[PDB]
Amino acid sequence: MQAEILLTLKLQQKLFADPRRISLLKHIALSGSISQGAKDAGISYKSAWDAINEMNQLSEHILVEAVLTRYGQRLIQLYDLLAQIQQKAFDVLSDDDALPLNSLLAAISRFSLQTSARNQWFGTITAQHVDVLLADGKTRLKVAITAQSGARLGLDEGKEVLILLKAPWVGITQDEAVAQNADNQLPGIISHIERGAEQCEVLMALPDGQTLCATVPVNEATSLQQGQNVTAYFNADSVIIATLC
Amino acid sequence: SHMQAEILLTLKLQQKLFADPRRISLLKHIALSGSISQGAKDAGISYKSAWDAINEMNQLSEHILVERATGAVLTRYGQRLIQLYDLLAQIQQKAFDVLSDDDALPLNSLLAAISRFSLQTSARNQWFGTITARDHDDVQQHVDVLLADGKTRLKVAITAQSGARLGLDEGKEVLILLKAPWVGITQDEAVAQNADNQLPGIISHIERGAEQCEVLMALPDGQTLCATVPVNEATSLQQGQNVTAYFNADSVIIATLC
Ligand code: NI
Repeated sequence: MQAEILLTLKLQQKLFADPRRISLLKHIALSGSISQGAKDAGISYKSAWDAINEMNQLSEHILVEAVLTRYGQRLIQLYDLLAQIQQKAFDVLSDDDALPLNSLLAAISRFSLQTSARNQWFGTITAQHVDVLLADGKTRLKVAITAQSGARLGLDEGKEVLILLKAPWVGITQDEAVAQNADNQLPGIISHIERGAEQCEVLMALPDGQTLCATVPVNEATSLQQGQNVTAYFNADSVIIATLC
Repeated sequence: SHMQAEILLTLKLQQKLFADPRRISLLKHIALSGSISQGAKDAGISYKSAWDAINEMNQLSEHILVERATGAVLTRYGQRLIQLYDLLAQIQQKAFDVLSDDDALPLNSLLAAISRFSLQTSARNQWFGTITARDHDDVQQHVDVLLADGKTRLKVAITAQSGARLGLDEGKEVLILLKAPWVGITQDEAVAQNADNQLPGIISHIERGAEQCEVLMALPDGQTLCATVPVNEATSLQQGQNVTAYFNADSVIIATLC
């Protein structure tokens, strides 16, 4: 379904920007002149001046110096942003199976935003740190974070969070006495071990479905076997937690 | 920081005008009033143009926006259209404030909009940048990142595989998520000269606490670096002090859209 968005900006109750003025600016950038610009954009020369002069006055910047100033370019960038996201916005709107729309930036960023952390899990703030319940419903974590960063992330009971944990920040132990003194403990079964000259990648099947990745010094992985039940452990302050609002 | 823009959006579907200010305003007054006719009158539009608008919006969207109360109410879709419109308008208003205030991120970038307006993380550093050419002919397991001045360079560790999957080719936009306690702050160049990454600067703000001192410095592109250093190790620091921030390449997590 063809779909588009048109934007008009008004300042002080008057007309500041509208597609025809943005097209005037872009034809000005292209042509290197106001008169050629107006012609390409389809308006009179005097009307191109009236628009540029009104824009300058209402915004209190200078938009055209012919070249555009920085302020002028970024005004076009603000239009280009809208045009970058419209099709995502229309797809969010037409999504008959979605729950109610809370945050359009969070909706368009839930499934596209990816990270380089090999462990990337979803959770909710359950009731200096916060506790997080993972999405398969049983696993709890403790995440070190001040009351104030918690406030800046919007950490309320139930807020969805993204939890990030590099593989080399994860310890792997077969000793319950080591694991029990860790902040976070995730029992699981080793499903793959890959031994290199300095490092060993461990993948572990967590009881509830996802696969945890740890990267440990090889000499610490010597007795480990695929099939074996072990415990992954990490400090509360190793985890990065993110929210989208 | 002054002057809020008034945002006027028009959505068009199938080459036709679908929703504009007047139509969204009609649907909110319908929701507020409980009826088409009181809602059209509150929105300042006649009864007939009100139903002409709703019949059109239904036909274009392939949904029903308004239905008789089981009195008129918005359906799920009528509510979703108003929500999406108003969130969209709010994103253009915040973008306008960015234009007015300035910053060095591109204002056309979606990742930069997410970073400014939606994403927050516990790491405290969340810098915008772009994948740039490796800075050595030899392949190493790291990407190079330029900050928004297109000049200040960082290295981040990652494998070719996770780099590939994330689409990390020249020009890809990423965020650098770097915990504050993993950032050093030094007045001694040699100390920092031993780390993968050094970012010179000036302390723009210092806060001291019993165990940790928080330091804030402007990166050369305007973005803000935050570091948390042991108060033992921060006793000689002060605002305006010229400083170098330093960190390992494997301390970073890269975020990017895929
Ligand atoms: Ni490099």
